[PDB]
Amino acid sequence: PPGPPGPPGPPGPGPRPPGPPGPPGPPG
Amino acid sequence: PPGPPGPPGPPGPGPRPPGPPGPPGPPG
Amino acid sequence: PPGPPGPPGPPGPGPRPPGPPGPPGPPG
Repeated sequence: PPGPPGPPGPPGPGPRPPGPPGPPGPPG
Repeated sequence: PPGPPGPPGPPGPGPRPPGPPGPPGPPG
Repeated sequence: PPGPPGPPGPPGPGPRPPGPPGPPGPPG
């Protein structure tokens, strides 16, 4: 007969966008 | 006799969140 | 004699880090 199923493959490899700009500073 | 184990499977498929809002700007 | 190779293994299991903080905001 054929052998049994092979091993599971390796795990998939995710990269790190910048956050939104901050708010304006306090009112003058 | 039974054949050998099959070959390893393929690698799994990782997605890239945006960071948090930046700091407030300087006082007006 | 020895049988055929077993079936290929299944696909492996990738994980999704958050980006850096955004840029400073504009002048107030």
